[PDB]
Amino acid sequence: VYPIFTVRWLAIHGIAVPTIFFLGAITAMQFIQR
Amino acid sequence: NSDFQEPGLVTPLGTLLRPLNSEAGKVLPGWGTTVLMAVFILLFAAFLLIILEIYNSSLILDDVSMSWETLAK
Amino acid sequence: MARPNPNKQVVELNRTSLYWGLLLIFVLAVLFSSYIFN
Amino acid sequence: PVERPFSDILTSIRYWVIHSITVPALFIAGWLFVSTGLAYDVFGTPRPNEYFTEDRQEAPLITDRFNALEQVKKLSGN
Amino acid sequence: EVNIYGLTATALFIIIPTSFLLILYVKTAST
Amino acid sequence: NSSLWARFCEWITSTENRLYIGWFGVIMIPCLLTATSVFIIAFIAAPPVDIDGIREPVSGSLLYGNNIITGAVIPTSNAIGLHFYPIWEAASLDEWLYNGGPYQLIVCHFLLGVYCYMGREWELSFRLGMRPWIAVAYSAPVAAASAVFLVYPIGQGSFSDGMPLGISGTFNFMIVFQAEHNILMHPFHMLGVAGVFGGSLFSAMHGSLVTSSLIRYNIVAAHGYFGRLIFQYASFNNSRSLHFFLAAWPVIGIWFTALGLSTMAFNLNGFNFNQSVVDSQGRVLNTWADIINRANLGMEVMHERNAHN
Amino acid sequence: VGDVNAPIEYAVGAAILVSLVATAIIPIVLNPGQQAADKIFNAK
Amino acid sequence: MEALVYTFLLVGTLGIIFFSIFFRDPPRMIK
Amino acid sequence: TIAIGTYQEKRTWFDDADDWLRQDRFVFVGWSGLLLFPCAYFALGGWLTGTTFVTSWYTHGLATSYLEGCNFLTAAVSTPANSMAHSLLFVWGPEAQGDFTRWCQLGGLWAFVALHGAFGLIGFMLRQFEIARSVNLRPYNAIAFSAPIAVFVSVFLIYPLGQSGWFFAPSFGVAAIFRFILFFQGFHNWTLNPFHMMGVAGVLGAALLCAIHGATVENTLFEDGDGANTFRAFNPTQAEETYSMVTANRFWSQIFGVAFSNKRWLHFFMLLVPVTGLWMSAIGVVGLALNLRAYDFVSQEIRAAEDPEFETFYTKNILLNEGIRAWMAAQDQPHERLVFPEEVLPRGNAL
Amino acid sequence: AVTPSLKNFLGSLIAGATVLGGIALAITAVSKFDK
Amino acid sequence: MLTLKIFVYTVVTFFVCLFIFGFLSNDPARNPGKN
Ligand code: CLA
Ligand code: CLA
Ligand code: CLA
Ligand SMILES: C=Cc1c(C)c2cc3nc(c4c5[nH]c(cc6nc(cc1[nH]2)C(C)=C6CC)c(C)c5C(=O)[C@@H]4C(=O)OC)[C@@H](CCC(=O)OC/C=C(\C)CCC[C@H](C)CCC[C@H](C)CCCC(C)C)[C@@H]3C
Ligand SMILES: CC(C)=CCC/C(C)=C/CC/C(C)=C/CC/C(C)=C/CC/C(C)=C/CC/C(C)=C/CC/C(C)=C/CC/C(C)=C/CC/C(C)=C/CC1=CC(=O)C(C)=C(C)C1=O
Ligand SMILES: CCCCCCCCCCCCCCCC(=O)OC[C@H](COP(=O)(O)OC[C@@H](O)CO)OC(=O)CCCCCCCCCCCCCCC
Ligand SMILES: CCCCCCCCCCCCCCCC(=O)OC[C@H](COP(=O)(O)OC[C@@H](O)CO)OC(=O)CCCCCCCCCCCCCCC
Ligand SMILES: CCCCCCCCCCCCCCCC(=O)OC[C@H](COP(=O)(O)OC[C@@H](O)CO)OC(=O)CCCCCCCCCCCCCCC
Ligand SMILES: CC1=C(/C=C/C(C)=C/C=C/C(C)=C/C=C/C=C(C)/C=C/C=C(C)/C=C/C2=C(C)CCCC2(C)C)C(C)(C)CCC1
Ligand SMILES: CC1=C(C)C(=O)C(CC[C@](C)(O)CCC[C@H](C)CCC[C@H](C)CCCC(C)C)=C(C)C1=O
Ligand SMILES: [Fe+2]
Repeated sequence: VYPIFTVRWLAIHGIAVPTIFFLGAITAMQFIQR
Repeated sequence: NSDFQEPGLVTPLGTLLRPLNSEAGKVLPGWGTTVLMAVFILLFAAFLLIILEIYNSSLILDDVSMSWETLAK
Repeated sequence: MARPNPNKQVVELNRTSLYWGLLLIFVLAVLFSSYIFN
Repeated sequence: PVERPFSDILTSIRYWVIHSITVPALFIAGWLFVSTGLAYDVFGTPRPNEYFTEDRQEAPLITDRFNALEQVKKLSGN
Repeated sequence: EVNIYGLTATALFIIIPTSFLLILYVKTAST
Repeated sequence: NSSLWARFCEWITSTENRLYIGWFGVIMIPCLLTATSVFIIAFIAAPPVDIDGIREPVSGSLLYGNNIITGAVIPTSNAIGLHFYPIWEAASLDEWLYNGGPYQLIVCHFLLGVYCYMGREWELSFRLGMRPWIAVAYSAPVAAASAVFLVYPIGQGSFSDGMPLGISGTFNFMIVFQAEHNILMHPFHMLGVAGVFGGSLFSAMHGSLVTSSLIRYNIVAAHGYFGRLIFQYASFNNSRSLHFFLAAWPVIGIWFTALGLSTMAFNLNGFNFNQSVVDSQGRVLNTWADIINRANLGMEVMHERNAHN
Repeated sequence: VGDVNAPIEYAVGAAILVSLVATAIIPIVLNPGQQAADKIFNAK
Repeated sequence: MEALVYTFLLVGTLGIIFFSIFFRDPPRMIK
Repeated sequence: TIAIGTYQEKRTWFDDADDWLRQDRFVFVGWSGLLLFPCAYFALGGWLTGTTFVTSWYTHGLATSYLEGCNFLTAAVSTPANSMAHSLLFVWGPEAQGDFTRWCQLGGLWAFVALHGAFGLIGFMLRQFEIARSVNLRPYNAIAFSAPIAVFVSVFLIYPLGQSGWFFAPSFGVAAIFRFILFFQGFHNWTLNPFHMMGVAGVLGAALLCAIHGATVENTLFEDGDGANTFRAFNPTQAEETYSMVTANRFWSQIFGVAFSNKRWLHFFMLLVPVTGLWMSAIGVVGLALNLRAYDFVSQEIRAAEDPEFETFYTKNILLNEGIRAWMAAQDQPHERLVFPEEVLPRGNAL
Repeated sequence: AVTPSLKNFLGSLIAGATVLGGIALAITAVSKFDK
Repeated sequence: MLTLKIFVYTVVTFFVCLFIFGFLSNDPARNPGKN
């Protein structure tokens, strides 16, 4: 219950961080005049 | 059953070849010689990769030409 | 001619299996006959 | 050693303190990544005005294996 | 008689499996 | 109780027959029997039919040089359009054959037969004490068949647009849709494909788990396997919810694809992303949709005869 | 040419809305699974 | 010749279907 | 003699590694995890990155990316150009030479995704085997998955290996897959091949079995609950089955004519159908990879060519295939440098 | 002679060995910490 | 062919009348349940 940096933490963060990065990238792409 | 249903037929060739089929189930203690097997497997994998890249033109070597033209040596 | 082999069973094939096999072979023949004849 | 339930972290204070200041950083990092023009340079995607070069007026073609690097460098105009 | 080989192939494919299955069924039904 | 009508009612309603009949049975039996008889006869020895109405007959009978794959029963002529063309309306039997009446006969009788089969399912379910919701499941294929065979011709305006009763006819049918309406990009066809693939997946995997669990436990043993295989613990822990999900997925998929075909009958379209990407200066950059559109354009140009003699 | 029209004010405004809606619903979707896994575990 | 073969194959399939429908072994295993 | 049982020796690093890997946690790592997780993670990441940023301007002459203005249906990870015949397209290979930008431009991301994904499928199968062994169940899921892995291997590796190069393999996308399907319909007459017919029958029969079994089980439940809803009248620890086999058997024996009388046989049939269908489809595509296509029906072609006044749906299909090929090869294969004048393009007006 | 492609191939061999060694060290260290 | 028309009409009318008079002869109460 106390320890952190477990398998679950790594597994969730690995798919969480890039998801946010790409969401920001796509939201920014939306506002391009082409 | 007694001795797996009585003894079987005996032939000269059977008696000659019996020693090669006697020690069934014998094993060594511990892991024996698995590390050597691992090393040999790694070497074989490296060799397979080398040949695969040579035949796929991903590893161009000076001597090899990699075409039908090599038949005219 | 030496000794009866203890490992000797007999094959069994119920009627449903026979019907399935006949259906399979006939359906495959129906599908493939036109291609075989061209 | 019991993989604390998600409810415990959901009500924690340090979790929120970290994440509410961390996630926005990632979002802004992505926004600046695709806004500053770093994406085009990094991944080689041409800009809308770089598709057709002055001397080329059609889709490119590699037509070469062992010199593909120079071919692509020439076609892209870089 | 067109594509005699095709006719022979079809006849064999229809007969051999059918005969095998029927013989098996008659053999087992005696049990 | 002993009246002739009572005896007939008891015989029709009896559950001791090898095949249950019922009143839906009394309706469906002659319809389906006539349909199959005419279908076999027309498939074997039917003469040519002018589908396009431009005096270019299309042969589809076995006797006229055809196989199982290439044979079919050609739909009615374009001249008849959407009119009702029974056997006694044609001037002569030869003209009736030339125009393509047996397609109309088969489609009508078969549609009535399938609807009454739907009814008989519920009837027998009720006569036995079962719950009545198998007809709802059967409605999906019935809806799709009714769409393809009746609603598309009504929207287009002729029975020549129906699906020919064959294999190569079905392939030509599909190709003509992909040429005209761009079905592949319609969301409802995507849902139908998803339904079919998911049904196959679920059938295979349910069979695997159930067969593995059954040892000389049915749901409490394999659930441990599934929960740790692909995560997703405590999803379908109730044996009834799982089978309901199985029954629900493909049925909804097929309902949506049938509704999509019906909507295409009135010709809205599939999606259309042609020339959706343009750079500066107004030039057009090709996407995969443009290649699909080129294929569709070639298909449509090939299909149309235009110059008909 | 290919620059973003919108300013960074909307960038932060949308970051706040799409960053505190995903960091609080990722544990709510997994809670059933983590609660049932322990029940499955240590049993068989 | 091809037409006769096709008709025979179809008739055989239908006959097997009919026999399975009407002459099946009783399902006394579970009933 | 000196007999021995199992695990009667000193512990070793292998024992500690095995003990840690096979624990009970939210995620089961296992030995297969070391091969499954990295490969699958990289495959998914590569697909997303390619669909978001990378383009195919220099390979196919297309624009496929969100950064270029493409939807979820049109974006894809395009295959490498036809010039790169069968190079594995490593970043350090002679083509890329270590440049990441040029590596992405030439199209090595497709090979990256494909290889890592294939190894991910292998890892997933090994994971299923490991779980089954751990919980002591027969591994039928292994075969059920052996079907789709076979289909993937065939389509995505064996078909291109027989053709000119990777250029003709599927591109990871929706519109790309539609283009692939139309391409086979045009060039191979893939719809007329018996193997795709058998696969279609298998898939449709699998869906039919799923639907019918669900409907029958849910419509024959036993009365073991006062509530109007039958879902809460059950617990996982039940002793008997929740539905009456006899009633369903009689119902389907009086409606259709033949009905199951064995649960094991029924669920095994469910397992059997789709696997056989997909295996036959895989064999068909393997055959097609060598241009061994069922296209001719030579008798019909000869008869049609003899006299124009003999038309079947087969001839119309052949003409449609000709149209597809002629009208699509212009832009589908840029490396051929094809320019068909409008005079020669097939059209129905000229028949 | 050692062509550049061969040098790149040997570098790839070294990198793969490094990755495998890293994974092995990770599992060993974690197992030792937990047991 | 008027005779064929007459025959078809007669057969269809007979069967439809049989069906209608079938479902109207107290259908709901002939069930295995008791209520
Ligand atoms: C991966 C490829 C793929 C896949 C999986 C599908 C999948 C599907 N397509 Mg699509 N399609 C594709 C590619 C694909 N398509 C392409 C490339 C094209 C263009 C060439 C099309 C063009 C296309 C069209 C134009 C149509 C489909 C339809 C369908 C559906 C057919 C099954 C169905 O709904 O019938 C449901 C079941 C039936 C129709 C059968 C009814 C059975 C009756 C009621 C009983 C018959 C009794 C029988 C005679 C007696 C038997 C007794 C005994 C002998 C056994 C399904 C969702 C169809 C659809 O959506 O249906 C509305 C449709 O109309 N597709
Ligand atoms: C009624 C219409 C119909 C139907 C039902 C089918 C049925 C089928 N066709 Mg199609 N076809 C049709 C008409 C039809 N065809 C027509 C008219 C044409 C035009 C010629 C085609 C052209 C065509 C082609 C070109 C191909 C098929 C193929 C197939 C088979 C697909 C097998 C499969 O699921 O592989 C798909 C499954 C996989 C590849 C497995 C991959 C699974 C991975 C591991 C999952 C990855 C994880 C993922 C990221 C997780 C995310 C999940 C998320 C989506 C929820 C199947 C038998 C294919 C086939 O099987 O050939 C061998 C094929 O290549 N057909
Ligand atoms: C288990 C996980 C795993 C697996 C199975 C793979 C598998 C693969 N990767 Mg991936 N990769 C991984 C993890 C993994 N990778 C990780 C963690 C990273 C991030 C660092 C990457 C980053 C990555 C990139 C960037 C690329 C790949 C590529 C590849 C492919 C080429 C393999 C190759 O030649 O590499 C090297 C493989 C070996 C060296 C085999 C091991 C053999 C050892 C070294 C034997 C040593 C014995 C002895 C010392 C040798 C003696 C000979 C000589 C030295 C004297 C292959 C499909 C490439 C590809 O195909 O993409 C298109 C590519 O471009 N991968
Ligand atoms: C559209 C077809 C289709 C899809 C997408 C699919 C998907 C899936 N089926 C699985 C399982 C199964 N499928 C089964 C039978 C079948 N599955 C079928 C058809 C499909 N099955 C069919 C027809 C059958 C009948 C034989 C069984 C029996 C199982 C399972 O046991 C398993 C399960 O439990 O599911 C619940 C899962 C495997 C997880 C995985 O990839 O491991 C991890 C591996 C990964 C992630 C590597 C894959 C990398 C890929 C190849 C690279 C491309 C990735 C991109 C996202 C591609 C996008 C392409 C665009 C067009 C969108 C996954 C949810
Ligand atoms: C002149 C004439 C005659 C014209 C005909 C022209 C012509 C086109 C002829 C047809 C040609 C023809 C046969 C073509 C098909 C050829 C073809 C493609 C063959 C594929 C063969 C093949 C080997 C494919 C591989 C995949 C394969 C094995 C598929 C199997 C398909 C299959 C049989 C699916 C099952 C179908 C089916 C209806 C199942 C229902 C099962 C059922 C009754 C369950 C009910 C039920 C449910 C319960 O829940 C419980 C509890 C019980 C108890 C119970 O019972
Ligand atoms: C050169 C010498 C000759 C070589 C050829 C020899 C051929 C021998 C015969 C091989 C085939 C035998 C087949 C037996 C057939 C048979 O009896 O199977 C029975 C078997 C099930 O057996 P059970 O497990 O119930 O057996 C229990 C025991 O008590 C024995 O019955 O089913 C299968 O394993 C798969 C069978 C094939 C698949 C059947 C279903 C799918 C195909 C049907 C598709 C219909 C069309 C649908 C679409 C329209
Ligand atoms: C009014 C409605 C009239 C419907 C008439 C049509 C009914 C179709 C009857 C299919 C019989 C298939 C043979 C089963 C042979 C047989 O005896 O099976 C018996 C089998 C049940 O066997 P058991 O459960 O007793 O077996 C237990 C095992 O352990 C072995 O003992 O039935 C099934 O498994 C489901 C069968 C569905 C299979 C459907 C196949 C459909 C194929 C259609 C081909 C059409 C070709 C057309 C050519 C032009
Ligand atoms: C030890 C590696 C540590 C991680 C490095 C960073 C990884 C992320 C890479 C992102 C792309 C950036 C470009 C890198 C690519 C790059 O810049 O390479 C460059 C490097 C040296 O090339 P040069 O630039 O010196 O070549 C220039 C000219 O001389 C060429 O003719 O190539 C190598 O020696 C191999 C490097 C492998 C790097 C990938 C590591 C993974 C290897 C495969 C592992 C397989 C495991 C299988 C297990 C069974
Ligand atoms: C670079 C690279 C790499 C790696 C990579 C990776 C690992 C990646 C990852 C990536 C990732 C991991 C990504 C992710 C993404 C995600 C996304 C992109 C998402 C999206 C989502 C969405 C879009 C949603 C939507 C929705 C929802 C669901 C909610 C509401 C509704 C809607 C529908 C709106 C390496 C170095 C190895 C090699 C080379 C290449
Ligand atoms: C008790 C305890 C637990 C339960 C625990 O998880 C950890 C963390 C170990 C590690 C960081 O996960 C090590 C992960 C490294 C791993 C070996 C790398 C190869 C395997 C996978 C790539 C890991 C990621 C899998 C995930 C994506 C499901 C420690 C230190 C503990 O004391
Ligand atoms: Fe079931």
